[PDB]
Amino acid sequence: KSLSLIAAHSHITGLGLDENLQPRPTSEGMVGQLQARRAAGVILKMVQNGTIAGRAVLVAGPPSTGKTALAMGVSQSLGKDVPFTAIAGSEIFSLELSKTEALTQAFRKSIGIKIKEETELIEGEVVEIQIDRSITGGHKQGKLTIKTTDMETIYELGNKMIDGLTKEKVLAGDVISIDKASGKITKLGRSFARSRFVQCPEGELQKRKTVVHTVSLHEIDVINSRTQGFLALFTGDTGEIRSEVRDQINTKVAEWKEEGKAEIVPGVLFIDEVHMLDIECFSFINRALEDEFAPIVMMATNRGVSKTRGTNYKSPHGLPLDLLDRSIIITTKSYNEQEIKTILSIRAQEEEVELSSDALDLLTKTGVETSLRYSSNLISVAQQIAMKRKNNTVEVEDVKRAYLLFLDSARSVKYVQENESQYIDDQGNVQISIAK
Amino acid sequence: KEETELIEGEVVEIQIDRSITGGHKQGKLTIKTTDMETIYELGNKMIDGLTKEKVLAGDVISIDKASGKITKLGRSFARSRDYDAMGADTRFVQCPEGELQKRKTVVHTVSLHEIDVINSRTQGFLALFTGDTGEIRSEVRDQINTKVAEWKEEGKAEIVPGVLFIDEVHMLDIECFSFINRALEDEFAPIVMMATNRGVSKTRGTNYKSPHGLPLDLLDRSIIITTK
Amino acid sequence: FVKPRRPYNSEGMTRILRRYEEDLFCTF
Amino acid sequence: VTRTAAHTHIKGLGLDESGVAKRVEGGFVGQIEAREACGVIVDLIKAKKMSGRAILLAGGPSTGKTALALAISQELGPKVPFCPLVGSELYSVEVKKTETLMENFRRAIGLRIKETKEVYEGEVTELTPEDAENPLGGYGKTISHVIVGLKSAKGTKTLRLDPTIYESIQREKVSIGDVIYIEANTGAVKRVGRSDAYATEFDLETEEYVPLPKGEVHKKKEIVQDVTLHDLDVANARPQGGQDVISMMGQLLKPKKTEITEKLRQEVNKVVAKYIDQGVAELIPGVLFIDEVNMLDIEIFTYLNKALESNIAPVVVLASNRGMTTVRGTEDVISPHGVPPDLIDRLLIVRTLPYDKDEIRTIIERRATVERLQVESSALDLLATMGTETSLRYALQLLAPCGILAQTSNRKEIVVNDVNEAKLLFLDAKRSTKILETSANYL
Amino acid sequence: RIKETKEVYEGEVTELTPEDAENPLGGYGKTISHVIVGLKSAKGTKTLRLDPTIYESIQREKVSIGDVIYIEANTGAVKRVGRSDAYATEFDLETEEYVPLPKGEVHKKKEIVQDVTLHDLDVANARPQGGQDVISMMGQLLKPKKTEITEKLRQEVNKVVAKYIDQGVAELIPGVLFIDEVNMLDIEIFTYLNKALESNIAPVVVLASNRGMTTVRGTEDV
Amino acid sequence: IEIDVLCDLTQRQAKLYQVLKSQISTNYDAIENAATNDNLINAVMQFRKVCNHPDLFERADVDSPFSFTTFGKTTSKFTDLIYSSRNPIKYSLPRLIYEDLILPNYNNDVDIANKLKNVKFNIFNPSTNYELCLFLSKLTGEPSLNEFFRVSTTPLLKRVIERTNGPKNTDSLSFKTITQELLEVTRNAPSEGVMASLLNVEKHAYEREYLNCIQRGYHPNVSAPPVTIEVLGSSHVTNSINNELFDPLISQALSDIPAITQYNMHVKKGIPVEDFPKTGLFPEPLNKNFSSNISMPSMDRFITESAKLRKLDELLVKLKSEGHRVLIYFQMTKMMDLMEEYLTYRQYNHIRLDLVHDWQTNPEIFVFLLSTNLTAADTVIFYDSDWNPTIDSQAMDRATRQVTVYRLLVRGTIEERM
Ligand SMILES: Nc1ncnc2c1ncn2[C@@H]1O[C@H](COP(=O)(O)OP(=O)(O)O)[C@@H](O)[C@H]1O
Ligand SMILES: Nc1ncnc2c1ncn2[C@@H]1O[C@H](COP(=O)(O)OP(=O)(O)O)[C@@H](O)[C@H]1O
Repeated sequence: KSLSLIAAHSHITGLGLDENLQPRPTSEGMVGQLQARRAAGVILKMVQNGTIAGRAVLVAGPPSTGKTALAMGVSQSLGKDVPFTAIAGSEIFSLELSKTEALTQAFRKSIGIKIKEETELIEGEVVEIQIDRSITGGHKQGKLTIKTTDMETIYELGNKMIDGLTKEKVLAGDVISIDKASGKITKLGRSFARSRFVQCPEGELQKRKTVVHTVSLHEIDVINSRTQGFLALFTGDTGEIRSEVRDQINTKVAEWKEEGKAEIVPGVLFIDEVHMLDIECFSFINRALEDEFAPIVMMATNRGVSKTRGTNYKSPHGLPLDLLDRSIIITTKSYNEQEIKTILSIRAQEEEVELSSDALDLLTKTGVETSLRYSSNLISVAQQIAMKRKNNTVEVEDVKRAYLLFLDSARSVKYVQENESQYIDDQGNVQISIAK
Repeated sequence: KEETELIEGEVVEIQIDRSITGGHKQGKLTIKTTDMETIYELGNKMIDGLTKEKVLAGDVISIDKASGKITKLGRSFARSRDYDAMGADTRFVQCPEGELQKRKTVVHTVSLHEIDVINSRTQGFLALFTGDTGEIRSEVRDQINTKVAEWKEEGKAEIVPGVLFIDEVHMLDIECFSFINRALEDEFAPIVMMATNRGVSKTRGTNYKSPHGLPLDLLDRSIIITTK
Repeated sequence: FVKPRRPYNSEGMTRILRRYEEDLFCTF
Repeated sequence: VTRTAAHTHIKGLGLDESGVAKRVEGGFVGQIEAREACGVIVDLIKAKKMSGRAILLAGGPSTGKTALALAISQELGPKVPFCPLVGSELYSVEVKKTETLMENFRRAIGLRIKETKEVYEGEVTELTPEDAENPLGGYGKTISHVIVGLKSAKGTKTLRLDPTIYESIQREKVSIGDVIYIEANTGAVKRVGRSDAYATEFDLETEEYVPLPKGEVHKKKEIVQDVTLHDLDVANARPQGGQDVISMMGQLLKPKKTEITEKLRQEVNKVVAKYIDQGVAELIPGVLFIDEVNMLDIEIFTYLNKALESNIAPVVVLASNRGMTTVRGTEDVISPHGVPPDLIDRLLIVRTLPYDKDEIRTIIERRATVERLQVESSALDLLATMGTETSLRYALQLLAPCGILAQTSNRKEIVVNDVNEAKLLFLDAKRSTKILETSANYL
Repeated sequence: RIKETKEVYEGEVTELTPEDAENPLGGYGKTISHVIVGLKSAKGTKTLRLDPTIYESIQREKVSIGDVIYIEANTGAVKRVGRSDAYATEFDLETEEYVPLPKGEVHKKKEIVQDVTLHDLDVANARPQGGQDVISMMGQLLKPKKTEITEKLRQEVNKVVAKYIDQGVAELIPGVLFIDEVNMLDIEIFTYLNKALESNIAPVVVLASNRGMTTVRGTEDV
Repeated sequence: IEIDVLCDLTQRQAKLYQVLKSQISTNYDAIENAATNDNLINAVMQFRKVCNHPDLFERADVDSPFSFTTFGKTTSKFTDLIYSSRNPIKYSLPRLIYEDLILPNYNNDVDIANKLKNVKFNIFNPSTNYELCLFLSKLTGEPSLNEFFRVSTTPLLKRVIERTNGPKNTDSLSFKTITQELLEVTRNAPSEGVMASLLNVEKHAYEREYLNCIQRGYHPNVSAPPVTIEVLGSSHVTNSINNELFDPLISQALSDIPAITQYNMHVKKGIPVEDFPKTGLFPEPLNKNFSSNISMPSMDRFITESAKLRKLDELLVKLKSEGHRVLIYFQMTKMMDLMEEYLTYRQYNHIRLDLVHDWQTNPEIFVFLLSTNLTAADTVIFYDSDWNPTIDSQAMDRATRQVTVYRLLVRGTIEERM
């Protein structure tokens, strides 16, 4: 289930918070940023209450300060059965959708409908099967014996049951699940009978089971549109769906909530690097946030007063002032030495690397000096140098060897800046020959 | 390298069996030379090539098995009772004598691009002429590279490299040059000849001036022939 | 020994015969 | 005898068991620290625990970055999927560059599955269909069942078929006396050829003649296949292989690139995880290599920043030869090697160094001995002075005209005079530029 | 310029009798030995002996007595031109094409000179011929989007065209391609004109312009 | 007379060689030292196995795409074979969306709006727009005025499937172009005509380049059926899905009817051929090799895939022409039944497994297989050659005329160091 090697945010299991929304110094893989974690907990409670809609927040700060860490903490704290869409700023620039249509699809993918239905099922272990044919073979008669750990029974089979059991061949000792109303029968496995392997089912053979479904508004939008079927949810060619089916889906969902057959579960849309959208996308975002079915939008950006895309002026955070007028801004701060060493110790624990105290202090010093991500990349690559000399713990010599072998930004710029005749410049001028 | 068989002789009896609709076609053909006379079995393409270019009894035809080509050489029987439906004036040829079935080895050359277009989709031979081969995937080209080397190892096929000539190469983007600089290092790469009648001018796609309109990375891996 | 030929089954099918002296066409 | 092109004298990094690089091993000369860093990267890839790791090969031109990437791919072996790429490959006219980048990312992850196939095979003996009671009722097909009799080596089985398998059987144009191959996983039918039990010299379709298959008619055999995740995504996005009419018409349509949604990728990942959990499939992460990373746009870098945070991303290797270069798609962002600073923080830069005179001389020695050419000592010293004076590559690719001019004089040895004629016939960039400056009308 | 000699057999159908064989084969019915078809035209009447395979073409195109037909000599392949004018008042209400009885003899030899251009040959050889596949008729029922015709098809067209000139059958007539206001052309089209003017099959091209010392489009200094 | 024969590595053998080189952490110096000395022995038998024959380390089998299916498999007088291939990916849809958006009932207006938008307000309806129908009938020449309303309301695949070549009246605004005029001449035209040969470039390029004898080079890696949609508790969903996937008109159009069945329709039931469901719409593939994605193991790649076996096949022709009796020396038994398979394919006289008596009395036997006094033996061949004199000396001591020993070696492996 959900295969993964090691992620860069794999230690963040959620927001470390109390019952009074207070951030602990070290909980759930998150350390530091107390006010930002408290604000994200307030936003989490805003999502979990579900009584308000279409509020946009902004996470702005210096790079490598844990904005994506905060977004992953909120996403893990939401848990399952709540929609969470995470897109980047370059994803909406499509060749077969418009930008407003892609933003609309991302908006409607973040809100879902919870529908509870019950289906009666039969699941047990097959004991013995008789298939009887007549002289001409026109009529087929059959008997099936199926049991659980608590009962045993014999069923008289009709013709379509016989054709459904002859197809996808079921033998004795096979554990199967039978849906009567749809005719679909699935083989669960084989029973533990030496004389895959699944145990025998228990309880009553005929169970009424309740399954809770969650379907987004974009799925019903795709199915309700007659131009393309449900296979466009996987192939990805929806192709500029009209607004009329959206209005019908809105009215149908409203009357379903009014009747009580279905509930609305709103979610979070996370936009990462929001500064690289055009001003048309921003203008669409201003007027898409006052709809009743609009999720809570999270944007993360790290720029200063820079040029907004598609314009010729400069704006704070790369966003226009009317977009920033409808936003509440959470600001993240840079880290200290203790927080950097705690982050590096947590990354050591997640990467199964045993570190000495002096190696950890050297990593902390070179992380304060250059970058946190540089140390978090060096810690995993020092373990292979340690394993080349056949010892388990990573010592100082391995970290110094990794620091010598792999450079960082500042040393690379320093090495380039007095060797620029060997590199291609802005004018395409380079010197290849060693002499002259 | 391909191995084929040639069959030539007079036609004695053509039997063609077809369905009511006309899809399934099968039959037998009795061909005959001076010394031998055998009866063969026909297929759908055989009957299709027999129906067009109408063959009757007494005509002399040549059959190529590997190409599926039917050529009528003429007529020899000179049938008296002819129904006057056509104005055929077929030539009077002699009786072929000797072996009915002769084996020969033929050689034909195909390009690599034609193999990728043929193996790309179901009707690629149409797209070879219409030019509708839109962005063939890389896994295809890997599999044709493997099979071409395998055909080299069996002795069936060999690679004859050629020359790619690009006139007015300075009318190219810088991404084309960046692709050429790494596509020249492949195993299946021809010898590329480029021609330029330009001095130090603007390189397309950027905002600097370069010799011959080409960046220095492309000029690094090129020997230059000058003209006077 | 001589290997036997493949069996030929043409049932419920038409026939076109083109011999030296006459040409036939059997139809259902 | 063999065919060579600017490479294939490189057989690997050529390290020791402790990771220390020798001076001349595997066709490599020099670049010791770069080779040691690449060996540590090979060990990290072989560890198979890390995702989204990015290194960068920074240096001047003609320093051996593509050679080092080829050494990485040769050291890892053919089992690990290696996906070479240029920066200009991502600009496609059918789909956006973001989906092309994610297609390459999912193409760089391998998989190895052992698959069980249910196979019916044999020689067709009896082929008899049965008719329906009402064929012009429209609903339901013309036939009801088709009886097929198959025989093998010591075995004979009679099958009763539903019509849908018989449509495939008819589409392969089988007859009585043919050897067929039916698999039950997808209903695909393969027709092998005519049986050898009948006469083989009375045909006109140049068909092969196979004997009867061994074993029973009904088998279960194990097949080990090697696929990528991108093959699963493409096969699920454009479904071909079923016997329904949608997959039947999916083969006849012209193929195109669509935007694969994240739902299909998540479901493919879930099915692959279930395959791995049963001990059937194993996961082989690979290497994605991008040549000329300065040609990428700012949008592609910004999508790389989020694509490297995924949990299934492979190890990505970039190469660049740029100093302080403005990033494409921007007007003022001056950054090292043309790579924006948001990607540099997630990068481990490996620096390549320029060569020397003796290294140029011995590199020309390996390139001459891999091209089956023998040169003299004085001509070799002349070529080394050429490599220091003009270019390493100009000295490298001047060997073949020297060999041609040696062969046309009925000699085997390359002498100084052949190198002088190679000077007189072929020029380099500097002499051509000097001709261009002192020219009347852009000569 | 292509010249061709056509042999035809046209006129009103007088009789249509599939003649049976002397010894019919078992398991079959109405084994045709030959087909007797009588023709009627203006100042001409001729009965014909036909191949037995022409009966399938008679049955396919629904040819009855009184219809006027058009028989190609070598290919067979009869076709219904229409119904004769003498049967126009046969029924009260009938949706049937009525056409005049053709003039001249039933049998004639006519030399037909036909004029086509090379682009017509290219677009006719490029599209797939009349078949039973879904793709051909589906493309016939859709929007005819143009495609980049490859140089291989043009090369084979030139090869077969030269082969039929050297037999003395066909004749090549070059013409004039006149482009006026060539100031609007981009420099890429100028370079492709430079490439294309060196071809062997190229006609004469006439250009017109009304500019003086102006920059070429696509360049900022020329 | 002692000579050795060198062979070059194949592509497959080089690939398993590179896999074995990269797998055991590149201790090639230790591998060479262990070969020079003679669990590195278990390492070097794998290299010797790869250098001997690739089918011993990994047997070649049927090359087919990976089947991304969950079908009904057997966990082991006729046997039923029913198509049951599904897709592992399941899309779950609640019953409420289906029953309240797609199926008509009393509380929705699906059928009312469908009729309102398709029949009452259609502009091709002759009951309300007769002038437009008459205008279009003058324009096109359709004999029926309901043709446009029928064309506009049925799907495209249904339109192309049942399209009939009905006649059109001459008095209309549309006649035939020049290209179609050239087209209708060459429908059944034979060769050697100028107009037929000028319109048949593609078939000439087909038979000029011998395209009906070329081989397939690409097959896809994964083949999958369409994604299954699951709705629990509804038979209408199953009926609609089975009707959409297996529509009888499109399925019957892409295949053909058997000939004896057509004889039963036309003669034994009196059904005319115009009332037949029309068939033969599938496009014919390029070769017979291009009709499938399954490639059989051929008995030609087995010879070429081993360099020693290919060189032995090349060498055996000369000893067959000169009439010799050759000894093959082995070390293992997997190569014993491999050479039994190869010699039964080549149909050569070889021993079945006394040996000395059969060797002396019978001279018809060609090749004798032995694993580690024969006076009339002329040629001994060391396939998997070993350089220990205590076995080689008794090998040529065990077996009048001139005696030549042949050793087959592979370039660029342990045998060149050996
Ligand atoms: N408070 C924190 N707790 C745990 N990890 C953190 C914290 N802040 C930053 N990190 C780590 O720093 C690394 C890089 O930070 P990131 O969030 O990518 O920077 P940015 O916010 O600029 O995107 C991530 O792997 C993240 O886990
Ligand atoms: N260490 C080396 N040993 C042998 N040959 C080398 C070495 N480094 C570079 N070369 C040769 O020099 C050429 C440099 O090409 P390449 O590496 O593609 O350019 P760059 O160095 O700019 O990446 C290659 O063809 C390679 O054969």
